[PDB]
Amino acid sequence: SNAMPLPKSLKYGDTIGIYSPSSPVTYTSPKRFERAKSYLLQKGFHILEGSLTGRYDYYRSGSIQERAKELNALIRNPNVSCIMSTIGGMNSNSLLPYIDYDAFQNNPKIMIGYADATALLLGIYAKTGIPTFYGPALVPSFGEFEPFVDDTYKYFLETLLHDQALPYNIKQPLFWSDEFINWEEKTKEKELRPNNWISVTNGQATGRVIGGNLNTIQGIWGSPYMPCIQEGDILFIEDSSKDAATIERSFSFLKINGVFDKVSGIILGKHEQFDDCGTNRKPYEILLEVLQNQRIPLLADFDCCATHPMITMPIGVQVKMDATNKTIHILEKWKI
Amino acid sequence: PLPKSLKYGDTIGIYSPSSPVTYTSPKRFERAKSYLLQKGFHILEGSLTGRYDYYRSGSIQERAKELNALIRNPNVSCIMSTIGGMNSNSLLPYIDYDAFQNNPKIMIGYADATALLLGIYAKTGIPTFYGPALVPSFGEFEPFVDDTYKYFLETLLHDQALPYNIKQPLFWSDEFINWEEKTKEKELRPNNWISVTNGQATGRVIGGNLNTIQGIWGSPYMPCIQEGDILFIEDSSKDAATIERSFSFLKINGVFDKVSGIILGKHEQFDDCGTNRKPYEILLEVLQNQRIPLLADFDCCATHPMITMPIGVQVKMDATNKTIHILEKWKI
Ligand SMILES: C[C@H](N)C(=O)NS(=O)(=O)OC[C@H]1O[C@@H](n2cnc3c(N)ncnc32)[C@H](O)[C@@H]1O
Ligand SMILES: C[C@H](N)C(=O)NS(=O)(=O)OC[C@H]1O[C@@H](n2cnc3c(N)ncnc32)[C@H](O)[C@@H]1O
Repeated sequence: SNAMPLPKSLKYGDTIGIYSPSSPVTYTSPKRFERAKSYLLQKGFHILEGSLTGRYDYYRSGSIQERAKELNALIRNPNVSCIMSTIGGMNSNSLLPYIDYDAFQNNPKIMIGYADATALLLGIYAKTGIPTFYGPALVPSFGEFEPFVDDTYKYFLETLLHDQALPYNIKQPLFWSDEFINWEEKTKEKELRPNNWISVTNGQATGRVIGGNLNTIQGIWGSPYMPCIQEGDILFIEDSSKDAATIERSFSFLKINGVFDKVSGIILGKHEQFDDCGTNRKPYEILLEVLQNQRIPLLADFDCCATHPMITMPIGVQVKMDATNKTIHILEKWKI
Repeated sequence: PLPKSLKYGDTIGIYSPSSPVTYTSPKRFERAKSYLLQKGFHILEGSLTGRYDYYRSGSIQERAKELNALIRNPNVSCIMSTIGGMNSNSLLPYIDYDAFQNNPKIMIGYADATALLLGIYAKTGIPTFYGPALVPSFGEFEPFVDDTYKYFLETLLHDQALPYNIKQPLFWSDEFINWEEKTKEKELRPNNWISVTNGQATGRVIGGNLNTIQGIWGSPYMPCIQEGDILFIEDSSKDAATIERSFSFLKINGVFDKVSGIILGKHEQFDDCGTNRKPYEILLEVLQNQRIPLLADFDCCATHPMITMPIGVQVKMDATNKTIHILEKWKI
């Protein structure tokens, strides 16, 4: 494709602006928040704390307007190179009418996070055409204790700071965990589980990658903030800390919307703490029942989700997925 | 095309499009059947009755087959879900919409069954009914079951002249007791419908369970919301964070630029996350002072008793004076 506007690569010493578009984690998990800030500051970055840092409004950090103001102040700040959510929740989609998309277009930045922040990552991409990044959120990702934080950090740097020739291979982490331990304070080492990606349905696909947190997508679907899925796209989806009933509903939502008629392939994230409801079924098994007799190449248990460690994935650029050989390559530039 | 009114001596077919309640809550199930049998309706038990597949009654295919057998049965005049859950939307590609259109019947239920009520209406243009599901609604103990049943007759069985006035119950309950077995009387909560934003509106009513709508939005099974429609929405047993997301989902989809009025159901067991905010207040924040007539705490949701509401027909609402009238025929 033609060259297009892209955000500048991260540099050592850059300022990362943090915001809380949903849950008030900087108030309710202060130890993990301070540890995450300290992790990035020790690496040499600066943190600009958004205006709702340390505030509390129960399930959220502040009103819809206050949250949009917090993010906009970062978007408008020429000194901020990267805008990172603190954590998700459920309420990022409330901000969408109020975001200064023109200011973001004027001065594109690296916009990164995951989970509920998908509303914003996809909304900015839909409105501006600037790739956004499914990747670390400050508290969950950078407040993780060693060792996994260091793997997350390495992938973050490799994708956002280092020069990469194309095609850029996204390597499989060697070890992983989803254990529900060590949130504020560490009580034992997480298990270093040997990692694998899963060749659910063989084949290859090449196309623009679209997606993120599937549950969250259902809060933006049909609006101007959801990029339209096009023939040949590769669908990236993950859910975390849900159950079999919920994810069947979301998979059937995609099916009845025709999404599976369009896409060339599917990348499915690991599903942190999945509740199978007694079925013993894996998330991909439920998805494949919904697919019925339609064969689609599918690579599952991809490490770009709430499990540790986490890959940083550009969204809105061409990718090659090889479900048979379990490879993912980025084929188009995502930063300058 | 309209369905025929229910009559005493008719057969109600029951199906389980999601949770396997006929297996998991057998006392309430049996009570519900017995209530309707004594009133004078036969019950035809769908093919998944008594089956168990964990969070669901059976496979996608088996659930579609269960419902289709009822659609295709000329002896059935009313098709009623047993209960909701999460997974009715899985059936939508597989339903025999043409058989339904060719021989319309009363389709009733609530909650997750919204996917099917709206899908049937979208595909066939035949009104469907937001109203009782067998086990939650008719397995309720006295007193509230009796009022739900009165409402059910008023919409489905009685010869009703237009306009059809939908009247507020005197008392309600959302109390989390007396599911399988009765232990105490439910407290009688005095009722009020709430004039949140004054005004009047007349238009086609569209909606149901809001959480469930997000599982069918954008598909051929979601009827297009049109300028002037009245939006009927409820959520049940959720929290402030969930409903903010759902209200904002409507907002960014332009729904509030189209609709002439909103009817908001009560919110059973609402978890306000410590905020002391009501559901309507969260909707008001989302609306940002856009003046849309809004009548809240409407009794067509998971609270008891329940109104049976036609969907897809013209309605007149007065939020100020707390009235709802159905203006267009919904049955023969
Ligand atoms: C905070 C909000 N309810 C939430 O779950 N946000 S989130 O989905 O973005 O959280 C990301 C991940 O952080 C972790 N997490 C969030 N809050 C947690 C807590 N209080 N304790 C343990 N893990 C938590 C889980 O891995 C979760 O999937
Ligand atoms: C069964 C499925 N998880 C569910 O909640 N289905 S439903 O949303 O349609 O349920 C309708 C209503 O039945 C009631 N309910 C369902 N299962 C129940 C149970 N096991 N105990 C108490 N009430 C229940 C609640 O009023 C609920 O809002």
